[PDB]
Amino acid sequence: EEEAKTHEAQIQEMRQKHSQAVEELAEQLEQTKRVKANLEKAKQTLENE
Amino acid sequence: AKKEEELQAALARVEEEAAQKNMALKKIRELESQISELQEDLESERASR
Amino acid sequence: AKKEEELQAALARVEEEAAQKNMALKKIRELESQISELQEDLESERASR
Repeated sequence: EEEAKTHEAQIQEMRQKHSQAVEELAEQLEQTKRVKANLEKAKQTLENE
Repeated sequence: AKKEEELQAALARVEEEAAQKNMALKKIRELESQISELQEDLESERASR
Repeated sequence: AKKEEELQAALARVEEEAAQKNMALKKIRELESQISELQEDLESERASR
């Protein structure tokens, strides 16, 4: 029971540590997508001027 | 001055709306984190049951 | 003439920000209901335990 509980805790840590790393990297990826939309509008406006 | 005055009001709305959006975005991330922790407790509680 | 286009762009930005902000409110309501439902499920599982 102690080994199963201790081993089960390792899987729980992976579901939070690895998930936090993916969430942190995913957050930066979404920020770049939003910046691309703003940069696209500047190209159409700058080209017209 | 009409368009300039109205432009300042429209720009201020974006800043005011951005402040509320920042709190809503932060609350969504905090609420999402609680859902992940609650889901782990449900799986752990269900598994223990 | 060019200033009129800037005023329309600022006004349109409020609609875009409002649309994204309005969508966050809908997701916040879903997380609130899910959190409440998760608490009831955890209480039932914990009570049954």
